[PDB]
Amino acid sequence: SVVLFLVSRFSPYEWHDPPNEFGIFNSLWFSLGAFMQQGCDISPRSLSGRIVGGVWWFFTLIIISSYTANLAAFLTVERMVS
Amino acid sequence: AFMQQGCDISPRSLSGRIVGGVWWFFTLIIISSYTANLAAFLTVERMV
Amino acid sequence: RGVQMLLTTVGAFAAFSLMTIAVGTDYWLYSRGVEVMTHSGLWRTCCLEFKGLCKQIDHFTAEYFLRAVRASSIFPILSVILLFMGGLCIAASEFYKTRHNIILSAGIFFVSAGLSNIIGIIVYISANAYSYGWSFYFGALSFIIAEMVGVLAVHMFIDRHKQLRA
Amino acid sequence: SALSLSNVAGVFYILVGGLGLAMMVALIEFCYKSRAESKR
Repeated sequence: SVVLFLVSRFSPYEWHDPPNEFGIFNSLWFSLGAFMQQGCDISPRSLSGRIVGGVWWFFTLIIISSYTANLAAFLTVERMVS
Repeated sequence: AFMQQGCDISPRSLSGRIVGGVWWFFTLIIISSYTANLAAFLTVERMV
Repeated sequence: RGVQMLLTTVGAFAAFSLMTIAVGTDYWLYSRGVEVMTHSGLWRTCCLEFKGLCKQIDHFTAEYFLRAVRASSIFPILSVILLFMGGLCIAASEFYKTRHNIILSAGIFFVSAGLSNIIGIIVYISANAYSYGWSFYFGALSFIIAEMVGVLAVHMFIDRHKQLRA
Repeated sequence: SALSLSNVAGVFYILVGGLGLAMMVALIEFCYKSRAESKR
């Protein structure tokens, strides 16, 4: 969230009315909606903001798939035991 | 949100974003639990 | 503006001191080892219940690289250095009121210090792979404070350039 | 059985590397635009 806000808002040349909607509070919302994969309000448009978003998306995909897979492993193994 | 499908509108205030965000966490831990338990039931036929 | 600068300076000093204390002290992990309950930091392991004399941690291709990175503790030390540089940038910006890029430099330093702290935490936990002592949580609190101070410094940079716009 | 940080350390490394890359790209663009505005 901090890096997204930094790369989205720091440059005065982008401001020349904010250049985009990604303040720190909005960066914290975009980032949480992404982690939950239940987010659709505003999407970064600059190159660096899209780098941050895509890498966070990959992190989220891997982590959520890992959570589901390990929960399935726990439940299956406890059904196996006798 | 629960159906993991769409938004149309998103909360913008702090409290709404608090309500939305704890619903998003519930929707993700419940739907992962459902899928994991269905996989466990299909893999192992613990059979009475 | 003055209140924001005071918050930024105090937070910069707090994060730097927290990270320095965490790097210096030996309460990073409570575990069991040479066969006694001990607490270890990044450099020394000493027993709780000899009560106090320490050992240098025996820190020794991917595994070798991870062990070298852990042994040098390059990332927590780099975080300390970047926090110090951010504080120096804050002081220099106090000296030079017209150069707004010094505030931006300080913010970049603080955010980079937080990122280096994250890397160091991950490296430490992986190398360890018990309980975590107060030096670990001092480092974590240093990360949180560093990111907050970086956000606040970026806000000061944005506000100053907005003021030049008008 | 709870999968540990070593199981997903690489994705954390990729994430922090991408954050650093985005910071570098933004700063390079800012420096280029600063030089261009100095020229113009």
